[PDB]
Amino acid sequence: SSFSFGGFTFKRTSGSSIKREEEVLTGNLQTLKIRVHEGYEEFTMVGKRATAILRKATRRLVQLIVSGKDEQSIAEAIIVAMVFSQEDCMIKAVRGDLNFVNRANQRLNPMHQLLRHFQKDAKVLFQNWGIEHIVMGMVGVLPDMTPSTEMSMRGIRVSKM
Ligand SMILES: Fc1cnc(-c2c[nH]c3ncc(Cl)cc23)nc1N[C@H]1[C@H]2CC[C@H](CC2)[C@@H]1c1nnn[nH]1
Repeated sequence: SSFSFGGFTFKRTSGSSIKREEEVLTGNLQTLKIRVHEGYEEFTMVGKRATAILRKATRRLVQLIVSGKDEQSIAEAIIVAMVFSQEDCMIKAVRGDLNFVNRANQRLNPMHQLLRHFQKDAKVLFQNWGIEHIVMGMVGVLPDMTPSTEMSMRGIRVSKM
C-alpha cells in the first residue's frame, strides 16, 4: 500500500495488517472510534522536507529513523509518525481545555483530528512519549528537539540527510 498522510507519502516495505474499528480514551477521557491496523509493518515516509523509515507493531512505534531539512521539518515528520503509530501515549497526550475532537466526523477523521491537534503544539506529545538511553551517524532527539548522544525520545533517531 502507497498512501498519503500529513503531507507524507507512505510506502510499505515489510509486513501486513488487518483493520479493526476500536474505541480509545484520550487524556481528557474522550472516546474516539479509530481504525486500528494490526500487525508488524515497515514503511518509508517521503515528504518534501523530510524522509523516514518507520517500524511499527499494533498501536506501538518500534523505531523511527528521521532525515530532514531542519529541526522543524524533522519534528513535523516525528509528529505524523507518532499519530500514525496509534500509540496509547499519543492518544493519552490529548488533554486540556478546548482539547477535544468533534464527534460527527465532518471536516476531518479521528486520525486527521489527532494530527491537526499535535501540529498546533507537540509539547504534551513529545513530553508524554517518554525518553530512553542511547551508534555513530544517528543521533537522539530530546522532547525539545535538542540533538543528544545520551538520550532520545523512545524509538526516535535523527540521521544526517
Ligand atoms: F490507505 C491506507 C492503507 N494502509 C494504511 C495503513 C497500513 N498500516 C497502518 N497503520 C496505521 C495507520 Cl493509521 C494506517 C495504516 N493506511 C491507509 N490510509 C489511512 C492512513 C491514516 C488515515 C487515513 C489516511 C492515511 C487512512 C485511513 N485510516 N483509517 N481509515 N482510513
